[PDB]
Amino acid sequence: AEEGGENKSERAKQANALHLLLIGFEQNRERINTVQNSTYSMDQLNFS
Amino acid sequence: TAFRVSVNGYETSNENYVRILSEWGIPLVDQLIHDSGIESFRSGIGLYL
Repeated sequence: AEEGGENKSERAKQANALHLLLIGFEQNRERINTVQNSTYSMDQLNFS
Repeated sequence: TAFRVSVNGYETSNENYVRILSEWGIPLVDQLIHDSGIESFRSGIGLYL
């Protein structure tokens, strides 16, 4: 709101980037592994 | 070799182990033992003795 939009300024985008990153982490909390990079295929994640 | 074995990163080691053998089978093992070199070593010492 202060910046008037996510894409208005570079600093706004980075705030949006972290905003989406933190939200992105929150939406995919189960699939994340602490150390090893979790690996899955289309069938393993149920993607059709 | 004539084999074209491929490794899948989405399968576990055992899953690939079962899959690879189910595809090719014993002939791959024979090549592995041939490349091991134990057969040549036994023949060499046997000939010498």
